[PDB]
Amino acid sequence: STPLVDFLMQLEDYTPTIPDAVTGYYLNRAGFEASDPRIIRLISLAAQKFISDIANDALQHCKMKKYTLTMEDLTPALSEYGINVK
Amino acid sequence: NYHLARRRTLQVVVSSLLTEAGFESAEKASVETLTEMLQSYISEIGRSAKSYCEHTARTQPTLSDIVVTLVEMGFNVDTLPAYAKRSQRMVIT
Ligand SMILES: [Cl-]
Repeated sequence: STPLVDFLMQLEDYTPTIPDAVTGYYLNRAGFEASDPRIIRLISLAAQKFISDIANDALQHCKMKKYTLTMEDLTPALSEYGINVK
Repeated sequence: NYHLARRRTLQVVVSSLLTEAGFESAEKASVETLTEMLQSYISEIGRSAKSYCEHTARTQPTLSDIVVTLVEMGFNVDTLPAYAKRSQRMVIT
């Protein structure tokens, strides 16, 4: 129970792989700004996971033939992130 | 310069994420693709969060606002807590 709010609280403890400054730069570039540094860290982790999910998707393809990420395996993992389909 | 520094930072981030995912190598094109997608996703969150928070009467964005923004974007927030615990172990080299 409450696994999410537990995560949100200790965001101040986590140090994401992406520096706060870098995430901040790209957010401030989209016109978004936040003083709570936990907001920056939340966004950093979400962005990281977004890429991790793609990497894992790619790996699953690579397992369909010690591991090299190729465009052959990465391309299919991008199917949801192309041109906007109506 | 600053753009170079950012690109290098994201390269290392992507490198770490690929290493954690179980890759030992990667085609340059694939690293470049994910570096681009990473910075663009952060910006997308920013636009979405901006759009969302402009509806609230509070000057300061809240963590709650951002969670809702991610949901609006179709991000599965339920899985983040588990992911965050692994990431903390992660190392850059
Ligand atoms: Cl840039």
